[PDB]
Amino acid sequence: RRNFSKQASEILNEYFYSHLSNPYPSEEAKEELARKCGITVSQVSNWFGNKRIRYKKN
Amino acid sequence: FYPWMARQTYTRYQTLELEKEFHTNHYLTRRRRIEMAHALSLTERQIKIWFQNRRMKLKKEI
DNA sequence: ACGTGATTTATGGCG
DNA sequence: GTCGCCATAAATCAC
Repeated sequence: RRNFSKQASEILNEYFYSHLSNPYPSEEAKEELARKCGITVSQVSNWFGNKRIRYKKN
Repeated sequence: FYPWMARQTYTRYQTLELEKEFHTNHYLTRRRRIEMAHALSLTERQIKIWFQNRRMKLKKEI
């Protein structure tokens, strides 16, 4: 398992911090970032799931 | 400020037993779950949910 | 070891 | 009604 490309982590962070009042990317905006970042929509889901909870925990 | 801002792990034997069963059938009748439940010291609800998750896990292979 | 991506138990409510 | 799906929350697991 790898730790993501920086550009991919560039994108994910960008998104999350932008829409912070509702950090829940529409089901289609998931393929957008999954395409942008190169990862899977699944990995995007994991990311926001992880980011979201670890975010309140810090 | 934002609103959106604010579990037990099963044993090796329990998982194996659930995996086996799933391997025979993806869906479990209420009687079958009541059985399995007593068989593994888990609830009927826990068995139900374990199978719901296992299906969503298998589906995540499409 | 540890950070971070992934997986496992549980819930709610929608269809 | 009656039942599974499915997006998430949280806790763990594990490269």
